[PDB]
This record gives sequence, C-alpha cells and structure tokens, in this order.
Amino acid sequence: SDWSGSVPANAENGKSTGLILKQGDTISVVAHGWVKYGRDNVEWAAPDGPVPNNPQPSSIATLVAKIANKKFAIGNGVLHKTVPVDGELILLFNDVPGTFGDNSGEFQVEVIIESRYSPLK
Amino acid sequence: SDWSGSVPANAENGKSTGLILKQGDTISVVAHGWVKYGRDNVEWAAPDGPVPNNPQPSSIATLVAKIANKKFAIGNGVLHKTVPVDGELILLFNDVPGTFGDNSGEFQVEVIIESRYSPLK
Amino acid sequence: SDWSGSVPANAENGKSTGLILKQGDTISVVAHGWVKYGRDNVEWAAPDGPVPNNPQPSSIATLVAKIANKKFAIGNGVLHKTVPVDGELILLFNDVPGTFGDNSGEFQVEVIIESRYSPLK
Amino acid sequence: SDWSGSVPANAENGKSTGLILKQGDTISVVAHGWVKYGRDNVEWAAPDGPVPNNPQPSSIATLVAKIANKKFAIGNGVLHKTVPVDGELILLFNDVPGTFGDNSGEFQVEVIIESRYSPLK
Ligand SMILES: CO[C@H]1O[C@H](CO)[C@H](O)[C@H](O)[C@H]1O
Ligand SMILES: CO[C@H]1O[C@H](CO)[C@H](O)[C@H](O)[C@H]1O
Ligand SMILES: CO[C@H]1O[C@H](CO)[C@H](O)[C@H](O)[C@H]1O
Ligand SMILES: CO[C@H]1O[C@H](CO)[C@H](O)[C@H](O)[C@H]1O
Ligand SMILES: [Ca+2]
Ligand SMILES: [Ca+2]
Ligand SMILES: [Ca+2]
Ligand SMILES: [Ca+2]
Repeated sequence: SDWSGSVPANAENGKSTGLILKQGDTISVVAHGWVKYGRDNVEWAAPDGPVPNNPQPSSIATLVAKIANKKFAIGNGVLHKTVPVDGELILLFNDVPGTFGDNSGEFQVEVIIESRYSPLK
Repeated sequence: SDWSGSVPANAENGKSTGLILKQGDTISVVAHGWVKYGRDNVEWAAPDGPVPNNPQPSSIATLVAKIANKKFAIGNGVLHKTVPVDGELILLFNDVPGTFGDNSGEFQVEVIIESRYSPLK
Repeated sequence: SDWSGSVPANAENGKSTGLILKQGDTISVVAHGWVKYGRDNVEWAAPDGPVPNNPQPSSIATLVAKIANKKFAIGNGVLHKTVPVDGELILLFNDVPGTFGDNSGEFQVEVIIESRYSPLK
Repeated sequence: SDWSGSVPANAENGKSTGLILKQGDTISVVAHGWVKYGRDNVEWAAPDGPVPNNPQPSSIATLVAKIANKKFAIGNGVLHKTVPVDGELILLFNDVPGTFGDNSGEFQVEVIIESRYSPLK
C-alpha cells in the first residue's frame, strides 16, 4: 500500500498520513479493527461506526477522511474514489469534539493512491 | 464495481457473485454494515468479525471469500490481492456450520477485479 | 482488457469500442503496430504519428480518442487518464478528412476502464 | 507515475528506473517518441520497433524491459502485466550489442506499479 498505519480513537486531530492528495486523484482505503468511543461495555465502533445497539448521531464515531479541513466518509473502506480537494490525507475517528478522552484502541488502515490526476487532452 | 450486492448472515452457502476468477487475477473488496450471528443483544458482527466484547473462535462470524472450496480472509476489505486458485467468487458469512438459523442482516459488499492475469513475456 | 481490437487506418469514422464512458471515469490505453496513411514508402505511422522523416500537421495521422465528437490524444497509449466528457469511446486514426482512401493496416489497441466516477463525499 | 523519464537509444546498458520489482507485482508502461538505430534516413524506430520499410531481425531495435538480466517485451506499452522475477526495472533499446554507437534520440516512457504482490490468504 501507499500508506498503512494505525488510527487511534483518542486522537482528536486525527492521524496524518503524509499523502498529499490533489483534486482529481483517486484513492482506495480499507480499515480494520475495533475501538471504544466510551468506557461502557457497549460503546464499541468499527470503522463503519458504532455497533447499532448503541447508535450515535450521523457520522459520529466513524472513520472519516479529513482533507483541507473538509470531512469525507470512509468507514470500513472505499474503492477508487475521486478526491475533490487538495490537501494532506488525515484519517480521523470522528467522535464528538471534546469527548475523545474516554476513547481507546486503534484501527489498522491501508490507503492506496490509485491514480494521480491527469486528464485526457 | 464489478459486483455489488448483499451477503446475508443467514446464508449458510454464501452469496455467489458470478465473478469467475483465475489464478493470477487481482481483486479489491470492501464490505459495510452489521449482522447478527445470534439473538442475544451482544451477538453483533462487522465484516471483520464479532464485536470483541463477545469473541468467537478464529475466523468465525467473519466475512470470507470462497473460491474452489477454499476460504480466504476478507473481513472489512482487501486491496489488490492476488487470486491463488481458479473458481467463482463466493462471499460467505463464516458462522459455525449448523448455527446460521439465528442469524439475520446482511453486509453490503463491493468487488472490483483490478486485473486479469497476464504475465510479462 | 475491457476492449481489445483493431483500429483500421482507412476507417474515416473510426472504430467503436462499445465502451460507454462518463465524465470522471479513468482509462488506460496501449496501441501497437503500424499503418500506412499513404501509398508511398515513407508514409508509415505508429499510433504516436507519422515517422519524423515525413511529418504531417499536429495530431494528423495519429491515434486519437473520439468522445461526444471531441478528440483527445492517445498515440502509443495513456495511463489512468480522467475522461472529461460522456460518450461512446471511438478510436480513430486521425487522418485528413477525405484522404483515408490511400490508407491501409490497423493498430492493435487495448483499453481498460480503470475506474468509474465516484467522488468522496 | 511511479517513474517517468527518457530511454536513450545509445545506452547499451539501458536506463535504470530505480523501481525494485518483486515476483507477483503488476506494472503498466507506455512509451512515446522516436529514435534512430542508425545514421541512415530510414533507420527510425518506435518503441514497437523499426519502421517496416527497413525491418531488422526479430526483437532488434525495440523497447524491452530487463529484470534480473532477463528481457521482456514492452514496445509501445503494456497494461497490468505480472512481474515474473525479482529485480530492478531496466528499460533498454534492444539494439545489436556493439552497434549502439550510431544511435540517437530517446523514448519518453512512463511506468506505473499497479500493485505490489499480496495474495489472498
Ligand atoms: C453518548 O456518549 C458516548 O458517545 C459520544 C458521541 O456521540 C461520546 O463519544 C462519549 O464519549 C460516549 O460516552
Ligand atoms: C456462541 O454462540 C453464538 O456464536 C456461535 C459461533 O461461535 C453461533 O454463531 C451461534 O449461533 C451464536 O449464538
Ligand atoms: C502528404 O499526404 C499524405 O498525408 C496526408 C495527411 O496529411 C494524407 O493522409 C494523404 O493521404 C497522404 O498521402
Ligand atoms: C543494419 O544496420 C542497422 O541495424 C543494426 C541492427 O540490426 C544496427 O543497429 C546498426 O547500427 C544499424 O545501422
Ligand atoms: Ca468518546
Ligand atoms: Ca449463529
Ligand atoms: Ca491518407
Ligand atoms: Ca545502431
């Protein structure tokens, strides 16, 4: 993969990948593992989000991509998706701001840059 | 995607994709969603497997690929993996045989054939 | 390949690949072989164009892609290029209109649809 | 691209790309341009080989890939081909040994490592 690493659930600023994406690039992502978004026995989340026996608001406690401070859904993974903005790829466990203190665990994530933007001319 | 569809947790024989894979092909898979592998409130599973607060034996209640009656790990997804055997791709919720009766729900899965085998000559 | 076939040099309307493309798709192409754009011994062309010892105007007697009646350079090939317009992919030996009658031969061309447009959201 | 650069026709040892390939990787290549394999006005070659109005023996004056001192056809390009041996990718204008002194020009070549070997398990 172009980047592989952990995404800690307690990282409020996310995990920086160092991948500098440009508008028009395409990427794929797969995310593995489990994290806690709280201390309770039920407050587990996959990258796709909280276990549905304790659901949270939309996009909360899911794996998202942050690019130029805009957030995009990733969850368990995405295949060959076009990047609409420039910026470094930050992978973020999208917990409510200020509530990362009771989080633990990390996802294992792989990112592939499938293509760099170049149009037909 | 080359194939997108549901993989029911209660399907003991899995979900046939119709994709005929050859040794040397490469594929990518991403799987989303939640299933129950039992009627208890804790018996939830992501494609990666059971929620860790109620763990099961290795590979049980995970999403796997069946090709020529061999099983391969898939879970939440894989990127650009080489197919080692010829056969139709079957996607299977790998519950213990005979225990699919209390399963429910389905994963949403996407499969892409990234390349068909062709060697440098 | 998603499409493989011969592109005749004397086909003033090009060769249909049957591939229906959408803006934002990415494609790769490789083209092999040799054609004649005239009866003279010097009037050979690779997909990239005429041999430089008998140059023709820009883009003339080169392999191009025709989509929605717009022309894009292909030549010997392109890798993971973004498609800017919807339409059927036509491959065309871009000879001067009305001068296809003295052409002969065909390029062997392979086309791969690397991805179908799907943005991060 | 993973590597893009020039392949001089007069480089008897070829052009080292620095790409370290492993058995099972897949690669794509496209090659553009024209070179001379001799001082005569007719001794032009595309990556696919000599212009057919002055043909040479089979495989001579064609663009090939050298991996572990073995030669593989490339010509104008290849798409998603599996690498059969470990080694650095060397791109070579395959002229007769000792006859590179009368060559000039260079091909413009792009190489993409489409995937790094990882099997389903
Ligand atoms: C409802 O509380 C739980 O979920 C929220 C997010 O909605 C926070 O993560 C909090 O730490 C956790 O205990
Ligand atoms: C421990 O029981 C639970 O898990 C097993 C597999 O380990 C079966 O799926 C069963 O249906 C479910 O109730
Ligand atoms: C100089 O003429 C040559 O090139 C032109 C295109 O410019 C036509 O293909 C013509 O048939 C061919 O003989
Ligand atoms: C027949 O001569 C020509 O072709 C051979 C290879 O076949 C050599 O490249 C030589 O330099 C060139 O002049
Ligand atoms: Ca929290
Ligand atoms: Ca069960
Ligand atoms: Ca002509
Ligand atoms: Ca020579």
